Amino acid sequence: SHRKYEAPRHGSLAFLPRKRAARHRGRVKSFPKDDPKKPVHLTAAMGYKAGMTTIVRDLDRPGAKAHKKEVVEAVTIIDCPPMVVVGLVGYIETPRGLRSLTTVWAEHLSDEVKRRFYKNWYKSKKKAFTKYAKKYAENNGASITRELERIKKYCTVVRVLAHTQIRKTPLKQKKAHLMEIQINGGSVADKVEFGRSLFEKPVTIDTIFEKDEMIDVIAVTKGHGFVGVTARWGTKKLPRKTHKGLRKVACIGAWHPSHVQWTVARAGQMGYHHRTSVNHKIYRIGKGDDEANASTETDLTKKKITPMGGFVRYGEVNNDYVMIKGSVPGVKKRIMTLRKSLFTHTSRKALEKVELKWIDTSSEFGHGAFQTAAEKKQFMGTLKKDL
Amino acid sequence: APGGKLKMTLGLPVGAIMNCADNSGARNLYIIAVKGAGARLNRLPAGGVGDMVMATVKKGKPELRKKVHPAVIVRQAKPWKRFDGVFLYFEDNAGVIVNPKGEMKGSAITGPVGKEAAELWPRIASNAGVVM
RNA sequence: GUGAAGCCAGAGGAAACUCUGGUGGAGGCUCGCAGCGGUUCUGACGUGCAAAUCGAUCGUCAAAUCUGAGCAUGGGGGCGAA
RNA sequence: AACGCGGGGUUAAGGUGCCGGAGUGGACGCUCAUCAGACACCACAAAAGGCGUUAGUACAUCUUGACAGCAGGACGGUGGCCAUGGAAGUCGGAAUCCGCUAAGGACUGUGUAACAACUCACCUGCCGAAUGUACUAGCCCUGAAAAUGGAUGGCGCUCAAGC
RNA sequence: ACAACCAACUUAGAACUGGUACGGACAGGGGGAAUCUGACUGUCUAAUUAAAACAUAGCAUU
RNA sequence: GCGGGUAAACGGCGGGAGUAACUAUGACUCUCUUAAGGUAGCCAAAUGCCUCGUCAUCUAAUUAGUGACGCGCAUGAAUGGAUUAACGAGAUUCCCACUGUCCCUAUCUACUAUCUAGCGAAACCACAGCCAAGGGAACGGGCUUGGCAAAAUCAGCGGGGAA
RNA sequence: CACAGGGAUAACUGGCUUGUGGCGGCCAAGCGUUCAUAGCGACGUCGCUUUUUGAUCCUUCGAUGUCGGCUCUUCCUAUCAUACCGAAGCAGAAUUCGGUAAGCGUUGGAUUGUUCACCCACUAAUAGGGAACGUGAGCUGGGUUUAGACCGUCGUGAGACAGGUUAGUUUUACCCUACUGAUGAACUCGUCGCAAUGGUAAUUCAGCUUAGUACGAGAGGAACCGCUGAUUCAGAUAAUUGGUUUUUGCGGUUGUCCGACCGGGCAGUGCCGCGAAGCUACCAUCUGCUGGAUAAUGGCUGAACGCCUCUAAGUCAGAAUCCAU
Ligand SMILES: [Mg+2]
Ligand SMILES: [Mg+2]
Ligand SMILES: [Mg+2]
Ligand SMILES: [Mg+2]
Ligand SMILES: [Mg+2]
Ligand SMILES: [Mg+2]
Ligand SMILES: [Mg+2]
Ligand SMILES: [Mg+2]
Ligand SMILES: [Mg+2]
Ligand SMILES: [Mg+2]
Ligand SMILES: [Mg+2]
Ligand SMILES: [Mg+2]
Ligand SMILES: [Mg+2]
Ligand SMILES: [Mg+2]
Ligand SMILES: [Mg+2]
Ligand SMILES: [Mg+2]
Ligand SMILES: [Mg+2]
Ligand SMILES: [Mg+2]
Ligand SMILES: [Mg+2]
Ligand SMILES: [Mg+2]
Ligand SMILES: [Mg+2]
Ligand SMILES: [Mg+2]
Ligand SMILES: [Mg+2]
Ligand SMILES: [Mg+2]
Ligand SMILES: [Mg+2]
Ligand SMILES: [Mg+2]
Ligand SMILES: [Mg+2]
Ligand SMILES: [Mg+2]
Ligand SMILES: [Mg+2]
Ligand SMILES: [Mg+2]
Ligand SMILES: [Mg+2]
Ligand SMILES: [Mg+2]
Ligand SMILES: [Mg+2]
Ligand SMILES: [Mg+2]
Ligand SMILES: [Mg+2]
Ligand SMILES: [Mg+2]
Ligand SMILES: [Mg+2]
Ligand SMILES: [Mg+2]
Ligand SMILES: [Mg+2]
Ligand SMILES: [Mg+2]
Ligand SMILES: [Mg+2]
Ligand SMILES: [Mg+2]
Ligand SMILES: [Mg+2]
Ligand SMILES: [Mg+2]
Ligand SMILES: [Mg+2]
Ligand SMILES: [Mg+2]
Ligand SMILES: [Mg+2]
Ligand SMILES: [Mg+2]
Ligand SMILES: [Mg+2]
Ligand SMILES: [Mg+2]
Ligand SMILES: [Mg+2]
Ligand SMILES: [Mg+2]
Ligand SMILES: [Mg+2]
Ligand SMILES: [Mg+2]
Ligand SMILES: [Mg+2]
Ligand SMILES: [Mg+2]
Ligand SMILES: [Mg+2]
Ligand SMILES: [Mg+2]
Ligand SMILES: [Mg+2]
Ligand SMILES: [Mg+2]
Ligand SMILES: [Mg+2]
Ligand SMILES: [Mg+2]
Ligand SMILES: [Mg+2]
Ligand SMILES: [Mg+2]
Ligand SMILES: [Mg+2]
Ligand SMILES: [Mg+2]
Ligand SMILES: [Mg+2]
Ligand SMILES: [Mg+2]
Ligand SMILES: [Mg+2]
Ligand SMILES: [Mg+2]
Ligand SMILES: [Mg+2]
Ligand SMILES: [Mg+2]
Ligand SMILES: [Mg+2]
Ligand SMILES: [Mg+2]
Ligand SMILES: [Mg+2]
Ligand SMILES: [Mg+2]
Ligand SMILES: [Mg+2]
Ligand SMILES: [Mg+2]
Ligand SMILES: [Mg+2]
Ligand SMILES: [Mg+2]
Ligand SMILES: [Mg+2]
Ligand SMILES: [Mg+2]
Ligand SMILES: [Mg+2]
Ligand SMILES: [Mg+2]
Ligand SMILES: [Mg+2]
Ligand SMILES: [Mg+2]
Ligand SMILES: [Mg+2]
Ligand SMILES: [Mg+2]
Ligand SMILES: [Mg+2]
Ligand SMILES: [Mg+2]
Ligand SMILES: [Mg+2]
Ligand SMILES: [Mg+2]
Ligand SMILES: [Mg+2]
Ligand SMILES: [Mg+2]
Repeated sequence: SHRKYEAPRHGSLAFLPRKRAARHRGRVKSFPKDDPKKPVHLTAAMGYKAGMTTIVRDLDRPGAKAHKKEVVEAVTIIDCPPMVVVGLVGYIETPRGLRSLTTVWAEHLSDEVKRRFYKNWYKSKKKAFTKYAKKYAENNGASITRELERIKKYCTVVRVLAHTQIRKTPLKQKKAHLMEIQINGGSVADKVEFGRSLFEKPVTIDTIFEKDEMIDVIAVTKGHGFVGVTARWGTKKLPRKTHKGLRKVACIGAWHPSHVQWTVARAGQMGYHHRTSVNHKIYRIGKGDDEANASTETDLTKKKITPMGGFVRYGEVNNDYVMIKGSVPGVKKRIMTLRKSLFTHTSRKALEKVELKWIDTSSEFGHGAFQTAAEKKQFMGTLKKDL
Repeated sequence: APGGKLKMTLGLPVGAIMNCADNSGARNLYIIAVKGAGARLNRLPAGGVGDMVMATVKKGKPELRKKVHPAVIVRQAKPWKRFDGVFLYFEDNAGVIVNPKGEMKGSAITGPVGKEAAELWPRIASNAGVVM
């Protein structure tokens, strides 16, 4: 008989294989559509999630209730030391899809990126690209020029192989993250020239993104272990007097199909899923060398983005950072993949220019009531430890 | 139902008894429904400061008892925040009896009134004292 | 815990018997521990610790209360507040 | 079609596009379905309807020429008889005869304080071989709505591999 | 009529004091307005029924 | 057999037709039958079917509760009627208090489950184990036609095995 | 209460049937001021459906757990709402009928075990159904309901009642498959990729402006674009707020024990206040795209059929649809 009272199904079947993500690093499954009339530019970047904080700003939204009034907004911080471009990959079209025809590497690769090619780097001979390095000396780079010319002649998609400078982060990991970033704009020859000129060179995130831009964040979400249906799918708890467990789904299928169906909520892995969250506004791109990168026009105190006592379980953001409105998937220390938006933005919320007024830097480790150590000293006065 | 109201924490579900902040003669208001409530299985309709509800008078004058009245919640004890980021709450839950058009049955309001009710209902704003 | 008869003293009134402090220690009375029982969770367990147990919560708890040993009643018989 | 164990030949019912042994065999037609159809028993369908093919009846034109696509004419007693300030065909009703024209009625409707101009029946005239009506029954279509995904057996098949 | 010596606890009153707290754990009644029903205490289906069933005093009959 | 007694013995305790200056009902009457025709009381009650009876109250809303009403299918006097303070691990309705019963879930602790060393059963078992449709003993894991289909595995799970 | 059996034979699923129940069609006397066919609609007649109940007894009586509710998924369309269209006895507004349409939703409560129903209220709407009358090794046990018990009627009685009432044990998964996740041999080991195939997601409302304007004698009174919010759903996240406390972190405090103090033990976490970290809440915050092909319909050109005609050849647009991103 029919279900007595109508109700929508719990959860979405669009994310249905609720399994652990295949790879820790987020995967850019689609790059923004290329336009040859635009100047050559990278379409993505990598960073590391440092934490969240609070900002205050005057809202510029005519017709809104909070128009021209202060609003408090949560933002996320991504520590973004400059990436190093180390390679080029050319892609050709085929009746079976895109395929990489060839890739060209820089003459010298650092140990950070060489660690990515090893499981036991400590006890290895570290011979990762030793024979390949000789191609730049043999015949005056004839093979390198040959591969670059092949990419120019045949390939229609050009990507750079770039890696993070994870040693500039407070992370204990020494193995860098390496990924392909598509070059958009210009001709294929322009793309190849741009990528080759960027070889073993640092690119900073302000050359890729800019303030008030809407971007996407790709990452693997926070992992929970084996989780029951109540939390995994949001089902209703069964009554208190239920025998053999109330944290369940009462009926997991009718009789006639005679199988448990794929659409029925079941206990299993929760979290640690690959997610591409979209439409996140960049509120600020702060520089590492700026001693007041968390200061404001109306807040002139010279302070950096790091909260008092440091980001909890991260450390200090000593490098360039991006400020993103709202939250992004993934825990702290996670490798974030920032991608340019695939959408066209016309709404005033997306097109608004954001002017910060104050950035919270109080302690994340408790009910922090002070923004700076000098403010703490001024408020408390002299202590016993000051002698 | 009020228009333009921003999302806020709803503190009073159906079945809640709140104080009567006006001088209509009712002592309390027993919420039986909320105007903007949608449809969802098992979910009790709930209202916050500044939205219209349907209520009955459990304690008060006999010619106000035993009937259904429109009412507006003027303050609630459940903490909530506005776009300014400040979480605030009142000492008690209280509302006032109004017409379906939003005109108060009483002529005075006792105690403070949340800003949402004053902004959304001009009669309550005119009859109110301290706002937020 | 309550406080029945009986008893002491003092107040009224006219009588007769009214009242007020005490004393006393009755009741198949009452709260409640052990014991005895077994209401609910329709809890645990339900190839159990257990062919009836375990936990919490409950009924009764000075008498139609609980209990040992000896003895009697033996199958269409016994015994039965049934 | 009834049965011992084998070899060869020929058949029955049923099949010959592939699965599948044997025909993308031959002849003449019909059908296009945004639910085709293809199952003797048998596994779903009816009353009612639709310009595709055939057929039966009657009709028009037979050059004196059909339907469709066009210009022009409705003369003259005629204010006829009743009705009226006034309606001469076009308020009210019963009725429209003709001396000169291939065709024009005291008139089919329009107009109008009375009119008049205008219009129709019809035809001399442009033309040029096929036309209209109502039926009959083949195929197809509408009628034709149920629950896991799905069954001319499947694939597929349209100068069929359907009827 | 006071002084001295001896001896436990039980009750009452006051000041001060702090965390406005104090039967600080433990221990330890939720209460009220009514209806049906059996008067009450008590008893039974050990191992699905504790009840309004049985018993009871009282009443009546033989 | 006959004839008397006996209901705190078993038990029983009725139908029909008119009737009051409008009227409704029927105090009253006329009439058929029994052993006697339900008296005092009580009631949609643990006893009333129709029925969620009718009125009032309780609620925003009450097939529930209570108070009334009574031609009561089928209430009723030691087969005891009515009432009743006190008592009740008896059944029922409401009110205050209270709270995760719920909105709507979250979190913490111990012991399991889990992995390891050691020890180590039982139920059950035609053969076995992916489906869809068809036909079939009218609900197939096996048959027909299709979809398909890749070792060996661990924790859960309660659709199926008409377990 | 027992035994031997029976699916030779009833109660529940399924199967055939469809009287009955439900839902349509054809005809059209008549209604509809006028007018059969805007919309209804008699007499008659053709059907469909298996969400009614009958009829049958084919399967099961060496047992397929028998009502309802809760929970959860999916499917159907005979569409309640939402999208786009056509017609009116459609001036506007509000309605009504019909087409393409099942993508997306279809609620909170009082009484009742209910099913069904009826009220209160919200809502865009509170549509109807199937899945062994879906779903008991998922629950529960209110109903049916063995044994205890009461009443009424019936019976001489033991006892009966498709009458009322009260109390009445809900067992087992560790196997196979299915499902949810998790490893993994072989093709040297790694890094970076591609994308067959499978899944797929958003939903509805309100306010402002348009505008007291179009339309209307007047009462009254749209809409397109644009702006701002909100409901339901989904995916994340913890700056803030709230919850949680074995941080047994700090403090307070009861009893007892260590002779007193200090400092501690015990009361399975003694209790109380605060309590970071972590987890977590529409109890908190963030985010949720546009291309193609179409259906109904509206058209262009244009025959059949010298005229016409959206159609026959060809072709334009077009839905919450379909297929992709
Ligand atoms: Mg949740
Ligand atoms: Mg249970
Ligand atoms: Mg913190
Ligand atoms: Mg006693
Ligand atoms: Mg005991
Ligand atoms: Mg139990
Ligand atoms: Mg167990
Ligand atoms: Mg026990
Ligand atoms: Mg407990
Ligand atoms: Mg032979
Ligand atoms: Mg032979
Ligand atoms: Mg042939
Ligand atoms: Mg062959
Ligand atoms: Mg041929
Ligand atoms: Mg032929
Ligand atoms: Mg065609
Ligand atoms: Mg057809
Ligand atoms: Mg056949
Ligand atoms: Mg026909
Ligand atoms: Mg024909
Ligand atoms: Mg076919
Ligand atoms: Mg065949
Ligand atoms: Mg063939
Ligand atoms: Mg042929
Ligand atoms: Mg006290
Ligand atoms: Mg007690
Ligand atoms: Mg008793
Ligand atoms: Mg005894
Ligand atoms: Mg027993
Ligand atoms: Mg027995
Ligand atoms: Mg018992
Ligand atoms: Mg009487
Ligand atoms: Mg009585
Ligand atoms: Mg009665
Ligand atoms: Mg009643
Ligand atoms: Mg009574
Ligand atoms: Mg009653
Ligand atoms: Mg109630
Ligand atoms: Mg009632
Ligand atoms: Mg009553
Ligand atoms: Mg009687
Ligand atoms: Mg009697
Ligand atoms: Mg008598
Ligand atoms: Mg009696
Ligand atoms: Mg008596
Ligand atoms: Mg009493
Ligand atoms: Mg286990
Ligand atoms: Mg072991
Ligand atoms: Mg075997
Ligand atoms: Mg099958
Ligand atoms: Mg079948
Ligand atoms: Mg079958
Ligand atoms: Mg089998
Ligand atoms: Mg096969
Ligand atoms: Mg396998
Ligand atoms: Mg299990
Ligand atoms: Mg099973
Ligand atoms: Mg079996
Ligand atoms: Mg049979
Ligand atoms: Mg029928
Ligand atoms: Mg019709
Ligand atoms: Mg049937
Ligand atoms: Mg049968
Ligand atoms: Mg059977
Ligand atoms: Mg069997
Ligand atoms: Mg079964
Ligand atoms: Mg229910
Ligand atoms: Mg339809
Ligand atoms: Mg419609
Ligand atoms: Mg759907
Ligand atoms: Mg609602
Ligand atoms: Mg059925
Ligand atoms: Mg069922
Ligand atoms: Mg089951
Ligand atoms: Mg069960
Ligand atoms: Mg059931
Ligand atoms: Mg029961
Ligand atoms: Mg019984
Ligand atoms: Mg009974
Ligand atoms: Mg019962
Ligand atoms: Mg009991
Ligand atoms: Mg796909
Ligand atoms: Mg006008
Ligand atoms: Mg979440
Ligand atoms: Mg906190
Ligand atoms: Mg916290
Ligand atoms: Mg604690
Ligand atoms: Mg401490
Ligand atoms: Mg101590
Ligand atoms: Mg000790
Ligand atoms: Mg304790
Ligand atoms: Mg706290
Ligand atoms: Mg045309
Ligand atoms: Mg065409």
